[PDB]
Amino acid sequence: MRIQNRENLQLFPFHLVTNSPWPLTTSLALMSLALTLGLTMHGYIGNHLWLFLAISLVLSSIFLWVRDVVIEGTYLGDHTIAVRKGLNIGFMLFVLSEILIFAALFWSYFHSAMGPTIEIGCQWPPVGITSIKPTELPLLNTIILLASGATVTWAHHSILYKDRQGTLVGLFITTLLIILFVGCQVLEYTWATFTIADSVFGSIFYAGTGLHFIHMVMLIVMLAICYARMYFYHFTSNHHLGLETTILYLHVLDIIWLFLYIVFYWWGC
Amino acid sequence: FTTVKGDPAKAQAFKKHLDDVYHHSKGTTALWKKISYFVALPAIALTAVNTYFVEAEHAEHRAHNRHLSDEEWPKAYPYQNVRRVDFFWGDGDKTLFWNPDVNRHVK
Amino acid sequence: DVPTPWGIFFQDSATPNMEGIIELHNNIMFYLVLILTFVSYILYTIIYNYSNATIVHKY
Amino acid sequence: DVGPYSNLPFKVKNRRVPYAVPHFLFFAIGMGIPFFACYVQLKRSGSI
Amino acid sequence: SRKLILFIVFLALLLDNMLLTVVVPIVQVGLLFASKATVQLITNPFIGLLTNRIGYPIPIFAGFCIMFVSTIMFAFSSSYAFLLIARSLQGIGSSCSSVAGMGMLASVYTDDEERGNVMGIALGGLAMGVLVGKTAPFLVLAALVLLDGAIQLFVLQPSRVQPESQKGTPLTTLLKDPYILIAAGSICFANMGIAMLEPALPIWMQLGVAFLPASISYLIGTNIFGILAHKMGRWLCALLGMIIVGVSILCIPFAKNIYGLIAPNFGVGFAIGMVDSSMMPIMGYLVDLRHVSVYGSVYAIADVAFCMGYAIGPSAGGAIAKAIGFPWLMTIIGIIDILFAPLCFFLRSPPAK
Amino acid sequence: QFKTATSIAEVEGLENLVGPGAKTGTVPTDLEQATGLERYELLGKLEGIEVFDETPLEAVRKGTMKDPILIDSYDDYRYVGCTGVPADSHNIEWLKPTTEKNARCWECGSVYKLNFL
Amino acid sequence: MNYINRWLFSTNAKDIAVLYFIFALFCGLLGSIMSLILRLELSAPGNQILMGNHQLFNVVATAHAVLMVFFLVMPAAIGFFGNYLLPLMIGASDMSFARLNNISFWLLPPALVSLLASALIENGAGTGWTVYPPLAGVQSHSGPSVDLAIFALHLTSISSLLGAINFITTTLNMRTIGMTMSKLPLFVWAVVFTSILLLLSLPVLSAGVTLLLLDRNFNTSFFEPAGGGDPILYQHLFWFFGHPEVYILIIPGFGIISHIVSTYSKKPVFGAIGMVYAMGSIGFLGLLVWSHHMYTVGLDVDSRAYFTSATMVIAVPTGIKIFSWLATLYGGSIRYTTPMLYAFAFLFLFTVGGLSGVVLSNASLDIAFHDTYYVIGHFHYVLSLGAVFSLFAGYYYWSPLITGLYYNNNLANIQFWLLFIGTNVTFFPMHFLGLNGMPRRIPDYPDAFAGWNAISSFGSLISIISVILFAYVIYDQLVNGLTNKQLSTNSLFKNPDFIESNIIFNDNSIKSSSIDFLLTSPPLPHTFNTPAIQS
Amino acid sequence: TATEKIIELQKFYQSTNKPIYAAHPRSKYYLIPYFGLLGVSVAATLFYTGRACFGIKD
Amino acid sequence: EETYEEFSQRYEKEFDEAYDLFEVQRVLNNCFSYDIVPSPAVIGKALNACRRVNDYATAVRVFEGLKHKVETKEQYDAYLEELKDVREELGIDLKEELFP
Ligand code: HEA
Ligand code: HEA
Ligand SMILES: [Cu+2]
Ligand SMILES: [Zn+2]
Repeated sequence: MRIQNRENLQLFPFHLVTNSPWPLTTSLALMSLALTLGLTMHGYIGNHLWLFLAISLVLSSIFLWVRDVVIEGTYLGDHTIAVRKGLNIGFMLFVLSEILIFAALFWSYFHSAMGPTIEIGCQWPPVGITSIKPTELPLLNTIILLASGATVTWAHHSILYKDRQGTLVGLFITTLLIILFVGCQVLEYTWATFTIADSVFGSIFYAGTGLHFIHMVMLIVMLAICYARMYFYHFTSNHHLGLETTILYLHVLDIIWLFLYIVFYWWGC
Repeated sequence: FTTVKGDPAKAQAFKKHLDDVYHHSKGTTALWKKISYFVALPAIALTAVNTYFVEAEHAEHRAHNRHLSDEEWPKAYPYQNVRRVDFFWGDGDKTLFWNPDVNRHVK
Repeated sequence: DVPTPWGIFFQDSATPNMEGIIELHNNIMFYLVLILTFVSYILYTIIYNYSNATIVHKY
Repeated sequence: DVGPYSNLPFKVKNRRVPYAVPHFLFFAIGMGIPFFACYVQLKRSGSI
Repeated sequence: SRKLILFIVFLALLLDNMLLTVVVPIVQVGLLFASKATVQLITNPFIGLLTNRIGYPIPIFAGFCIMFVSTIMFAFSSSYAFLLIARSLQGIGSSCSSVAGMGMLASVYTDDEERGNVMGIALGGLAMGVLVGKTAPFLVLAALVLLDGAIQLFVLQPSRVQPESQKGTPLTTLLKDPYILIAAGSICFANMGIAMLEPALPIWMQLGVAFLPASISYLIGTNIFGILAHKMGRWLCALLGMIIVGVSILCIPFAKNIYGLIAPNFGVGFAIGMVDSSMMPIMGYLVDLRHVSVYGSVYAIADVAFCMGYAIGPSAGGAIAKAIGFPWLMTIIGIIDILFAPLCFFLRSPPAK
Repeated sequence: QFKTATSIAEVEGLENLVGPGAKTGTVPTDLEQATGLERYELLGKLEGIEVFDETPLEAVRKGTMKDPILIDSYDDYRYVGCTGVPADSHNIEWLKPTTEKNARCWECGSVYKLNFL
Repeated sequence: MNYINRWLFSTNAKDIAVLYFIFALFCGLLGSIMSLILRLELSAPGNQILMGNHQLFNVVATAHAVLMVFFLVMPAAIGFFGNYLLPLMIGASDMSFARLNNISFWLLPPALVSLLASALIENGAGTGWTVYPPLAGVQSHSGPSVDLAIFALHLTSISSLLGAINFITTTLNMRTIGMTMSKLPLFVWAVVFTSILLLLSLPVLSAGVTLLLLDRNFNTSFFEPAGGGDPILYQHLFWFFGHPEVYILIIPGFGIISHIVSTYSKKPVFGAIGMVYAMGSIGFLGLLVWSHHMYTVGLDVDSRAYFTSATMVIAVPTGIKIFSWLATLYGGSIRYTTPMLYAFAFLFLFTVGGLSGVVLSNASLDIAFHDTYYVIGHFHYVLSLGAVFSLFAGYYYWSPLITGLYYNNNLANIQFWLLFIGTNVTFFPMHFLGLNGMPRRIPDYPDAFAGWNAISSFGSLISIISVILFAYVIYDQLVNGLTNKQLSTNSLFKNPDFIESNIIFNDNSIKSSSIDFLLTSPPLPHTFNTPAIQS
Repeated sequence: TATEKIIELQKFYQSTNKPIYAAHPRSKYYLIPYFGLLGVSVAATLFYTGRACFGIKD
Repeated sequence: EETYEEFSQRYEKEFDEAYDLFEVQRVLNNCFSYDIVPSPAVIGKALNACRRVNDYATAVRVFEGLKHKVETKEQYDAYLEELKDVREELGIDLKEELFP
């Protein structure tokens, strides 16, 4: 603190955010989304182009937050060692919360799998519902996920050895190795024999493997913004926190898929 | 006041931890390329070639399950097509993903 | 049986299970009355003795 | 301008309409809304 | 009814690992740390013969009382000889409780599919003691549960000595069988590595966060793979478990930081859970296929194979760490654990008798 | 926006901390791309100078009014928490020394003076 | 434009707490008028104010539950006292994620609109607070009412999760120079231990509510027993949220009481480490018990015995806190100011309302008390007399420091005595009505239950008068509040000692154990330029 | 000039005298449609929640 | 853990080194905050300490605190028949002789 011209710079390593308008606009978009989804499902509106505006405005509101998160870190230069630790602790406490939604859905499976009622004749997958064979396309998705978990390790170990062509190629291969998962799993939802309304079995199978679908669109977006921000020279060899959060998010989804494949697809009796 | 001098023992500690990231990431970078080009690509290739034949032989047992009459479709149990609230998109007897070639609702 | 107008306590029993319920409740109320009386006496001592006092035992 | 009437969202002194009207109307609305709701749902269901 | 036995066995295993592992917050140190495991190893085969004579419920509560009086003698003991005696009685109580409880879960739950699920729930108490403030709430919760157990077992219905209707096979006849020994060796060689890793980890390298991921993964692994092991075959689960234990053990020498141990430790604990809940029901299956159904001595053999690792672990591990070092020790135990895994395929269909 | 620093002796504000540029086809280094309060820590830690101190209060000697403990601040006030001369005897008592008055800690008695830098 | 960038587009943590207070006052007024509507109908036998409508009685009860579990106690105890005091106690400038604080405020006014619009478009939402599956389907409530009411429990959940992550992330790495995490004050520990339960409880509620929505409108049949489901599953997926929730409402109260007991009785708290360990034990043992709300659904005989054992254990850590508060108040000097009156009225009534919880914990005794007014009398002695009293004590403690304007002492004392008398008249004959056998959620009752219902309708009219007097106390605080500091010596934070002279006391006035009461009193916008020092 | 405009835009976002979200000469294209369509999305859910309280359906 | 004969030496040493009125009142305030009453030797040092700093009201208020610390009345009059040559030399008057 006894450096000579110390008064001209901030005396504590924490970020004082400037005034931003986006919290109000996110809430005003969620107001419209909640009321429009509550109303269109019981009449009262009819036209289905207000719900789509509500979802589009929500997603643009998150994108407009993340712009001001990027400019405050690569241009203004206010991300010290403490603020990075705070961001890492923060992201870990959202990954932990997004795991515990799947715990309730797994417990909604074992409360019916072990002990089925009398209305269904006591049997899993019940009579008249042909399940999905796990020696078909649900193998291809698993091997594509295990390969995508291996390709990003070649991308995080090429930004530390200062090789640029070798970070762009790996991220490109991973981005095409998550689009194929969505394309395969939308083909496994059009060639099925049972819907969301055909049992308690068809209702919990499309509600634990449908949240995963929404969670893996987010990796395609987060990897596009990690390829595009590396192409335009924003990443240094020691200060990159966009890659570290996308790597921790991918591996949790791989481990979750390896528990959605032994409990949902293989174990039926 | 007198300026604080810099300890030259905490200076080499920072400059060693930045040159030992360049080192220890020379063999791992070439290893994880070979784990991604020799035991990751033939796996996807073999399983894609297998599943193409497997699920293209099943693509000709579903093209004939469309001109079947309503009296030859498999019998419908209870709990089978729960329509107790009509869906708000289009007709009320169709979900998001709905092909007529595999699925039907017999009245 | 029928409810009574200004009731304070349970209705009358016709089953051994309800008599066991009444006996267990009357067993628990003993210890709860003892604990409430102990706490109330300690607050009474605190109000009567140590209100606006010159000496503070702060150690 | 830091002082004892600086952190509040509403102005209290040196004001055209005196503060009693905005203080009273807040509580009047707060204790008048759930009677309006009961009035509407009573009149929609026949009873007076 | 039948679930209160599961509660009693869960609390018995919890108190087993709590009084074993948690001694420091609540060479001489090598002999004193291993005083419990060797005396448990010696007195385990006697209780298997005793439960055939006097019955199941009495040794459990005798072991609870012996454990309580030995802990309260250990509370105010200063001399070395009395401390050694106190920990010896602590071990001999904890040897009665676990063996008789596991035998009585084997006796009551006769159906094969339910036995794996219930023992998968019951083995989860071996990590809550490792994870475990004031601890006086939890002791009185345990005292209330055992009061319920004593009320149902000894008060409402009278209990005599009542020896069993059938006479079991002796211990040597069980030891002549290859299947029971080769099933026990899987648990022994799986637990040997995690037994030896604990003393050498302060040598190589706060303390609780290194051991926490294994305790997190163990409960999830045992409670999931107790149920799903019936359809998949238990031999395949044992083979995959030994493979993952070996790979995660070799993953440790490449790690060069404290935070890099979190990911392999999960790959330890879940894997050893899938070793346990797969292989401990199937021993009780084998006696129902080849021998006469008395489950005491077989789970005595299983507890012997469990406690051999904790008996032999630190005393040999310190000598090997002084001799060669940590990474070659981890390498040799990992190659041993991988090499054992091919021969667990032999338990697919044993010959009936 | 102006001349770039090389050591923290030539840093008179946020106007001296932009730096040179990276080259086309190279993963950039932190000495080639950093602007704000991040580069100031970087130029401190490659010499040995800790810009953001984390050293607690002096708990060696007491405080007399003739010889008081000097607490350094860039303001006219600084909050000082006393907890004892053997460093945990006194409980936690907070004090505000000022350039016109010294705090004196009603239980143990140490006097604190403010040094304005 | 400066109005917008400072009270609508905000970053400062202390300027959102005042908005939380203004919102909480409104949402605690609305529910209290809704409770007065209920208690004026349950007065004498017959159909008095609502003419024949048994709808618009259940709607009023549901909306009185939601507006004061979710919209009054949590915004006051998290927004007004957590956002304001925790950075000043730990010594930080602002929170770690300020924009998340702004969104955690602004998600609540869209949650009020949907709940108020869940009672005008239709018959309404008379499902109770616990929105049970087979009643809240499409055969009894067929309209946009239940759907818009379970969308008001999503936005509040998002706000609470985003606030809890901010509270945990701030206290880990934004402390001053000389504070480890063993010298923290007790209020910070209370906020941390409620923020961990907010992480570990809310996903289960969100999952259960979303599956109820999918059962209502996308014909999925999770909880319908004609397709292979059970309603009882929802009860599990509700009550795993339900019992953490009721400690979330009470743990931030406890720490507040500790500060008052540490202040106006001039002694430190007896055994602080025991107190933080007791709060940790209470927080941990609120997750391993949830099924004592469901003893009559048809469980096993070996499962009731576990949940009677695991419920009575929670009495052991709470007794440590109560007896430590008595040991703190024992030796020292006590002056009876208006925070310590509410402090003294909290140590007795929480005990009375909590000793009834041991009677209800037994599965044998719950057969006589389930869905009966004994439960209502149990939880009103702890909610209305344990949490609201802590809120009033915290307001009367910290409002001169935040605002800079003092209040009349006499009117505050009259308000306290009116609250005490009216609330003790209201909720005590509910025990007698419960023991005689009056069920819950009934508008009309047999003629035997008349007389006590005449007495419990009298205390509510006493309590509303106390609320109006509280409004006048706030008005007398804001206008001419600079001249209300020489009327009484209550304005002094601590009294002169026996040997301490007045001339010495005027030079050295404030003696404290936290950073709070040494600030200038309007707190500055940027309150720490140079860091604070702790030895 | 080159792809390293990083050493050029860091002298612009510092010393700007405008807020960060409206500093570049491109933020018009993002901020005009967003605030334009938000005032229609909010004004449509305050017309259909007041029309619906009076019982009118579509 | 502290005994009578260590209390009555440590507070004598603390009273024989105060330099201002703040310090005399500080040591006097935490001397009457234990379970041990002060010895007649400690109070005899406190009046000389109040004499060095030249204050009169503190030398009166010491004798008023003894009436509250001491359990009975006989012990209070046993304190006042031994602290008498200290009072009549310095000149300190009690509160009940001034009637203020
Ligand atoms: C407000 C928060 C709150 C609090 C603090 C508590 C406290 C407790 N509650 Fe909970 N409870 C609720 C929230 C809360 N509860 C609510 C809202 C309901 C109504 C349900 C609804 O309809 O949704 C409810 C109802 C309820 C029931 C009845 C459920 C039913 O209707 O059948 C039960 C019974 O098991 C229970 C359990 C307990 C217990 C044992 C405590 C204990 O923690 C009480 C502890 C207090 C003490 C014990 C004082 C300590 C004093 C001592 C000196 C210790 C002395 C030691 C002995 C007594 C041995 N609660
Ligand atoms: C949040 C806790 C809470 C509070 C505060 C209250 C307040 C009151 N409640 Fe209770 N009540 C519940 C908990 C609570 N209640 C719940 C959960 C239900 C629903 C049960 C069900 O749905 O099954 C219920 C329902 C309920 C009913 C309906 C019972 C039923 O229909 O089966 C009744 C009727 O007698 C009743 C009684 C009262 C009364 C007379 C008050 C009065 O006290 C109201 C007067 C209010 C005040 C005295 C406090 C005013 C507060 C402020 C203005 C202070 C603001 C704070 C700051 C300034 C910091 N309540
Ligand atoms: Cu409860
Ligand atoms: Zn001090």
